[PDB]
Amino acid sequence: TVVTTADTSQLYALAARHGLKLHGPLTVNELGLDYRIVIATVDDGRRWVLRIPRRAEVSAKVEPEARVLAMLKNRLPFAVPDWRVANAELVAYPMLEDSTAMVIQPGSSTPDWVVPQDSEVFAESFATALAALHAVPISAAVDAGMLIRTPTQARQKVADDVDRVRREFVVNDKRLHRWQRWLDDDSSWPDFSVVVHGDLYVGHVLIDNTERVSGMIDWSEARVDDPAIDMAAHLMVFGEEGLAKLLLTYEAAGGRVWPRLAHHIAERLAFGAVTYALFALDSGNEEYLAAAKAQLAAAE
Ligand SMILES: CC[C@H]1OC(=O)[C@H](C)[C@@H](O[C@H]2C[C@@](C)(OC)[C@@H](O)[C@H](C)O2)[C@H](C)[C@@H](O[C@@H]2O[C@H](C)C[C@H](N(C)C)[C@H]2O)[C@](C)(O)C[C@@H](C)C(=O)[C@H](C)[C@@H](O)[C@]1(C)O
Ligand SMILES: Nc1nc2c(ncn2[C@@H]2O[C@H](CO)[C@@H](O)[C@H]2O)c(=O)[nH]1
Repeated sequence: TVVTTADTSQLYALAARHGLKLHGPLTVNELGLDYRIVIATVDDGRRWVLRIPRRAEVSAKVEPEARVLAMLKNRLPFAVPDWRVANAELVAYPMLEDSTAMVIQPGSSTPDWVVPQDSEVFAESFATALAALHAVPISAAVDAGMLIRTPTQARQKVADDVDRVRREFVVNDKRLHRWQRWLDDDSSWPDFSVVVHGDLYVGHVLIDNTERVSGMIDWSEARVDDPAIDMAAHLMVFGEEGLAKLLLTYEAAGGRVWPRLAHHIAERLAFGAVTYALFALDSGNEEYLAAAKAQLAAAE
């Protein structure tokens, strides 16, 4: 006998309760704070992703996300997870076998690989894919019960997040002033909202062998909100040059822009410190909290 991390008997029983018969290789990621993620082979010869909520508060999020994905399926020219099982104890979908646009070993802080800066096919297809997502009608989001933020509500959410961090943490004065100046800078903020992915970066984008965007995964943060939310990570990973190329093609593909969009994206990226700190706080994880506190106290 050999000790293995996966509990095959419990996983089999769980899947079988939802009409899936596990048979063959599987792999387990337990590093998620909210879900256990298993990639398992099923008797259809196919690999499936089992997204297993850990606790009642996580399970509560399954039904609304399922409605989002069901709405998005026909309205995007790329693949999203097809949640053929979606309930409080299990989400399961056939694996989208195309690679993520970055590869990282679980637990590692350094990727093995990220789609290259000079991949024009990736850059271009990510820009058009993003324009397509942001073109999903608001009416479809409303009909699917999505979280909707008007421009005023979008700005209020950012203000609320900043204020929550200010209450719970001690923040570098210049950082605080940056965020406040941003919140007060009317010209930075868009006069419309769009359907956003909400957690979009190379690790949640799938690409085919040619590096063309073919899918997006991990839609739990999707909502109607500020478009720049989905562009901050592109600026981090690909720099100002990558951002410039993105904005030209996004606009050419029909994406709605505004004159200070590039500036706003950079402020959104800086606001990632707030997002991280609140994630750390809500996680209860002391290592994440240690990192957040150190970042917040530090000068940018
Ligand atoms: C390049 C490759 C690296 O990716 C990033 O830099 C991108 C660009 C971050 O997004 C950036 C940009 C942005 C906008 O998110 C896309 C911003 O919100 C976050 C804070 O930082 C990611 C993804 C962050 O995750 C996000 O952290 C959120 C607190 C919660 C969110 N999710 C579970 C809800 C989650 O995905 C976060 C913190 O870096 C993940 C930890 C694990 C890492 O340190 C890992 C190792 C990363 O360094 C990375 C994978 O190697
Ligand atoms: N290539 C691929 N990776 C996935 C899929 N679903 C989940 N993942 C991986 O598992 C993580 C948690 O959902 C993701 O961030 C990816 O690394 C999928 O359908 N295709």
